Amino acid sequence: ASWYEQGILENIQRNKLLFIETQDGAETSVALEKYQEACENGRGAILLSVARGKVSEGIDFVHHYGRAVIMFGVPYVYTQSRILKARLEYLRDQFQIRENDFLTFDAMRHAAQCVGRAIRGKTDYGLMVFADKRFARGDKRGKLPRWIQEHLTDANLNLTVDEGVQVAKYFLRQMAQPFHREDQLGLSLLSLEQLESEETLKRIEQIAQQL
Amino acid sequence: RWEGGYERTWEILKEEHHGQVRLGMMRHLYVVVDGSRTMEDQDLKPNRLTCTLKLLEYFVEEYFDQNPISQIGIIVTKSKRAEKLTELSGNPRKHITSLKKAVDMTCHGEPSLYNSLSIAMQTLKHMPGHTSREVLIIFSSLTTCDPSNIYDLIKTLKAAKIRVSVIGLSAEVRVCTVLARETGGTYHVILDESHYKELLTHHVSPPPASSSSECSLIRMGFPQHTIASLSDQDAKPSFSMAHLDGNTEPGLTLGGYFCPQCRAKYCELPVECKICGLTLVSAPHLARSYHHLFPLDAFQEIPLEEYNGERFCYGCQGELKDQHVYVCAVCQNVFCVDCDVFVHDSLHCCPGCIH
Amino acid sequence: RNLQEFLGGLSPGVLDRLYGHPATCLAVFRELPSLAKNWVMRMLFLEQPLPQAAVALWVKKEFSKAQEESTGLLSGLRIWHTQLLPGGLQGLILNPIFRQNLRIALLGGGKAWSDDTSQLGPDKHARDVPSLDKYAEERWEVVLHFMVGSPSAAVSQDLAQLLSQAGLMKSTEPGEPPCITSAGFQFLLLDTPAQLWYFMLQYLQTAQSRGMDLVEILSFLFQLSFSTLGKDYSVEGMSDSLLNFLQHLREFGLVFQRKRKSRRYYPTRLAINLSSGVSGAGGTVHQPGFIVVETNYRLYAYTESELQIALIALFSEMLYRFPNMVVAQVTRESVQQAIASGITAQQIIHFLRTRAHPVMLKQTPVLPPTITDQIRLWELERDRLRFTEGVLYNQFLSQVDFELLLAHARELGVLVFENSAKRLMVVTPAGHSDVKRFWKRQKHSS
Amino acid sequence: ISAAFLADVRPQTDGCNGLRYNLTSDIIESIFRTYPAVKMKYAENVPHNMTEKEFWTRFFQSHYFHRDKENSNAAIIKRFNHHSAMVLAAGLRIALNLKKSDRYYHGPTPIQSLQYATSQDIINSFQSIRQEMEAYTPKLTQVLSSSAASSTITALSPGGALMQGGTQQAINQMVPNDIQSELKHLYVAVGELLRHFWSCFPVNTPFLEEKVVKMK
Amino acid sequence: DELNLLVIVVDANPIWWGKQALKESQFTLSKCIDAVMVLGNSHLFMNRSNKLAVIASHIQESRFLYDGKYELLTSANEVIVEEIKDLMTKSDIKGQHTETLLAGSLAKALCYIHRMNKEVKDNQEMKSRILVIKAAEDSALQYMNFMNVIFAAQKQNILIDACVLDSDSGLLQQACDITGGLYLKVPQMPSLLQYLLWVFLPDQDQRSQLILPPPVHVDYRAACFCHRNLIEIGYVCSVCLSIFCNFSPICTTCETAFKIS
Ligand SMILES: [Zn+2]
Ligand SMILES: [Zn+2]
Ligand SMILES: [Zn+2]
Ligand SMILES: [Zn+2]
Ligand SMILES: [Zn+2]
Repeated sequence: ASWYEQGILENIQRNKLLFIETQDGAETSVALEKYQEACENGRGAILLSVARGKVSEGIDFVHHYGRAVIMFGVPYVYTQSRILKARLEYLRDQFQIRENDFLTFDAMRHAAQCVGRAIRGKTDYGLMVFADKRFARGDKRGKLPRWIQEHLTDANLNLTVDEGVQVAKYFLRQMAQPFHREDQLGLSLLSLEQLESEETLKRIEQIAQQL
Repeated sequence: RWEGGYERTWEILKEEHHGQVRLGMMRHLYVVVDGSRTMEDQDLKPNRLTCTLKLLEYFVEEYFDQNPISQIGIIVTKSKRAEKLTELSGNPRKHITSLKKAVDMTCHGEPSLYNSLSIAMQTLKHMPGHTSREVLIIFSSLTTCDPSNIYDLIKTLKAAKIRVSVIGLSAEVRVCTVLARETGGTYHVILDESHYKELLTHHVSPPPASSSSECSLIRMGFPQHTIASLSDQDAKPSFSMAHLDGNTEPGLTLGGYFCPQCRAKYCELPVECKICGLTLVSAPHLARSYHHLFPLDAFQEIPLEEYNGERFCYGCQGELKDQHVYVCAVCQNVFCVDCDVFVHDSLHCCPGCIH
Repeated sequence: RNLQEFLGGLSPGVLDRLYGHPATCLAVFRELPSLAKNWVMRMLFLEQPLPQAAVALWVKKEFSKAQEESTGLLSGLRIWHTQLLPGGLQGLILNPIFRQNLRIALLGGGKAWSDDTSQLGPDKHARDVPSLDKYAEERWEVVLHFMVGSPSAAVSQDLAQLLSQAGLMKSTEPGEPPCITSAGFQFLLLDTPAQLWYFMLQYLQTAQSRGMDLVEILSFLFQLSFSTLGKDYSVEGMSDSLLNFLQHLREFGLVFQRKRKSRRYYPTRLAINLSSGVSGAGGTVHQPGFIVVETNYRLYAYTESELQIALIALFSEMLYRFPNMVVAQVTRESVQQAIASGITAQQIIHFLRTRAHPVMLKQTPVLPPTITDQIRLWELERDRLRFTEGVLYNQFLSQVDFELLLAHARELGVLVFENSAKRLMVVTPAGHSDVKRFWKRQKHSS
Repeated sequence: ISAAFLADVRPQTDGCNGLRYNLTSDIIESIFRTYPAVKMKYAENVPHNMTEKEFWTRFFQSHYFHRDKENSNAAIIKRFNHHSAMVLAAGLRIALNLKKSDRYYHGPTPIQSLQYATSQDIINSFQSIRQEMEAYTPKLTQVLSSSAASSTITALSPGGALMQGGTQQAINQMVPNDIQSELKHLYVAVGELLRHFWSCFPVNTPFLEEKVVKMK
Repeated sequence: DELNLLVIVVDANPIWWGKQALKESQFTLSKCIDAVMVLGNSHLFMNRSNKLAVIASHIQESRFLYDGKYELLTSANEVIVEEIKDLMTKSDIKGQHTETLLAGSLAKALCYIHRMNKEVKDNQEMKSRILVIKAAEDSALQYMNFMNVIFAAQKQNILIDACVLDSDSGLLQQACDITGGLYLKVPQMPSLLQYLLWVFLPDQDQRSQLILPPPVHVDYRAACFCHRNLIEIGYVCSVCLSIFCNFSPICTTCETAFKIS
């Protein structure tokens, strides 16, 4: 509503079509279908959902569907629910787990669920944006999946809008270049002969870590 | 709470040819250029429009240099409409003039890929099957408006055997990628001005001929430069047919080129005769693409220290001081970096092989 | 004045004598225009005169003016000459001596000017090209310091006599160093090749004063022009006048010679480019710019030689003198003082552009345009008052008489200013007598 | 169809109370395609119930255009989704191995006058020059002569053999400009007629015979 | 900053010059060498920035040739005389190859020009032109290589001037027409030097103002590969661009059948 009143959302609609989900799943499915059709019709379609909505639960994105995923802040659960408070108290009294730590873990799990569905393989590349200064916190940042946290370069930590746009342009241009599956051989893809190499087996063993 | 202390005292301290396969001997290339608001962006200095059109002029010059028997058409998509900026012809001067005029255009609206593709297909509908139909599209904006379903147009183009290649500017488009893959063309993304020039140079070379490509024995004529002397009684000045098409009064030339099939007079070659449809070409024009028939294979690179032989280049007699030495496969000569680059790029022939 | 301008004003005999030197012919051909070069090459083996119409038909109609310029230059230099071709035609034929010497130089034959100085073998005290260049710089630095008047520069008296004859420095009081005039200041503000060229032109204009053969000196200079830098040549084979001129050049630093009795001499790059004058040497690798100009009209010099310090102080107020830095300020007072001394604004601007620091070279303008414009305005301030002495005629009773007298004055070329509306005019005092006599005679005829 | 037909198109305010609508038909058609309700209202009201300008003023003043709190946010979201859905709905409504490469060695160039010399004696002649220029000295006088120079000048002189032909005649002034324009028109007409004639050729159907006869 | 380069290629075919010597004509190989050396000396004489490159075109290979007279000119003449004598005295006919390696010499000259241009500083522009003298007969097998050299020269925009002595060559005419160079056959060989000075010596800017003989008319007829006869209109192959006078179902060169239904 504030975007519409300010008029900024009008230019956003001018650039790409806008689709916003509602509480009714019947019309939400139609909106998602329209978004997918627009994305397959060459016209920009933008989806605005919640981390607890149906989109984050059972919707999967193809490479051309998960190009850009932006999380607006850490999705902390509404604390006014006494059920949540009682559960936090019980966990603290039975597992010595602080309520703030559990809330941060749940919010980071929801964020990773929302963003982790934008990649479908090596040939799939997508953009991840976290528009919040709170993610810069070490405790909050450390609660990210290892395969995602490892690629989280510190040079991208707490950027601005223009810097984020420039980095997105660079990443898109670099990753939109033509690529061959033969290049993946020996580095990220293994053939039948590469499996028999003992050095490859040692590298595979070093890849995984147990905790 | 950073006001507690701040000092910089410590800062003050002392310190790519394919196989021997059939290619595009006959080409009918159409260029699609975006004219949306995104062309005003300054990704390429000074803006996308000026650099893009300068590189387009360079591409046209190189394409006419390497493909004398090809055709160039220019289509500009602006305000969700398609405009045939330049007629499909082989004249480089007209194309350069049109591009220079379009340099000072206005970039507004959104691109209309569907309309431009439909217009190109309509123009290329009447073209013979043996001639290759090639489409180049410049896509600045990432969104386009189509009055109808584009997939039906994609199927129609696939049935029409038309090659479509798209060189995007911002990022990869899934729809454009699918269209290029189905049409047999290649999709590329611009990294910078140098990358754009490299992509244009790569696209200058004819694409390999597919299985569906036809093989017909086309008939062509090669008229001489008939020049009439006013001293002789057989001097008949006549206006050129091509010059008649312009609003300016054609120049009454004493001689020129006359069509052997219908005595049509033209002052420019290689230009296909408009009357009988005969393609009036010249012997150098045909031989201008012979280098594609026999590409120059890359020479073996052996460093100077590991090469115990002549210290002077075989091509320029220069002393071999480079860290790398290029040796031919056939005659096993010695070529420096400059000579090897020039031969592979321009000469396409080895002097020792000629000997 | 370029080389050809001085050559074109020479007598026919001097030109004919110079034509006997193949090196002189080579230099003359090199100094000709491209069309003139083509014409000379065409006529190199032509033993018959060429009709003028046939020569004129070679060039385009549009390039006739350029063709006429080349023809006039060739005629003035006496490279060719006109002959009464049989049948009334006026053929054009090259100078036989000039043509023969050109053929000798190009096709071969004749005799070498230098007798292969390798006969003496390698030089025991041979120098290096950088050393020769530095010595050439040092000698001219000494000459300039002496012109300034610093006691550190002591030169021969006859060298100062040349300057006195040149008019750069006038010896108003004998015994004391001469005071350098405005012409001397203009000479100092010129670039070093320009200074050398002007000095040599002045020497040539008074060459007959020393009893030195002009033809021999010019031919020797031309031979030195094509000489190889870092290579010695034979002193022997030259007249005593030529030996004295060579010693003078050694005093100038253009020629290196360890001892006056030495049989070897090394020409320098300055002497090589001396014949070309100011042009030709477009790639002069001079000293790096040490002068930095700031928007507050402040100059910072990374120099220590007193010559540049004096040059800067000629038109600026010195502020600080560091061991490796000199800080001065550009002021209107100093600029006006320099202008009163005879210094023009363009000389200062060109000199500052020559000494432009590499940091300032990064800017698209070499110097701040505002500073240059301020200097130009200061220069224009001095000549606001225009003084022109003359005689005023203002008592014209008839317009016809005024028009007639004005026409007569313009015929005489003595008119200074005219005012037809008020029937007023100004004439030169020298031409006043003639106009007065004409006016009186007109009344007498009336 | 672009979604900017509403946001970018605004009531233009001039200097002194001027409502420069600039109601181009292109924008009206886009609105009708996106909003069939507007077309229905126009059909049921214009020009009987209300004028077109009055209808546009009502639309500007209605809540339909000025959509601008949970109910308001839901209404805005529904309007945007409906607009997007309507826009989407209306958007639809061979390896080569040559045999004889020597043809490229001697291409369109016809058979030349390549003549082979005599038998081994030629080698002896090859020896002669080899012995002739083995002891060679440069020469200067023998290069050119005055007679040869005069002959070369005469050949290069205007009107000579080398100076082929000369000046020509101004054909432009000989033919009047009106006659030139008439000739251009006749050339264009004849060229078009002959292009139509040759278009039928080659004649593969009986209809082409009649068409060519009519063209003749 | 105007650097004018005049590359001279000399047809050093021993057969033609030996035949000419047998004819006992007034003009010999010595006169040709003297004329070439004089022309190069004049080219270097007209300006310091001018540069000269001389390459000898011989059947065996292409040879890079380069007292009151100028030191540099004398040194250049001595080097040229030494190189030509070394080539000719060691030029032994071993094989039936009679046509001179014209294409290889042109390629080497182009490589030398490219190397010089790379070595040329950005402060100066190096204008380049090539003059070639034709004495023996033309080469047919070098046609494709000659055309490739022509295209590269036109791409680099280098003038190519041809000086025919005895046998005309339409290939040289086409090269001069395309590259913009000058083609002319010298009728009097002893006068040849003047033809070099009067016509070929001036640069293209100088040639513009000077009035020069009109260029020779050049035709572009084609030979029909089935019989190598000149034709006006021919059937061009869409696969290998082979030209045939009569319609054929299968091309002889590319071995591809013409699928015309
Ligand atoms: Zn025709
Ligand atoms: Zn090389
Ligand atoms: Zn090779
Ligand atoms: Zn074929
Ligand atoms: Zn045939």
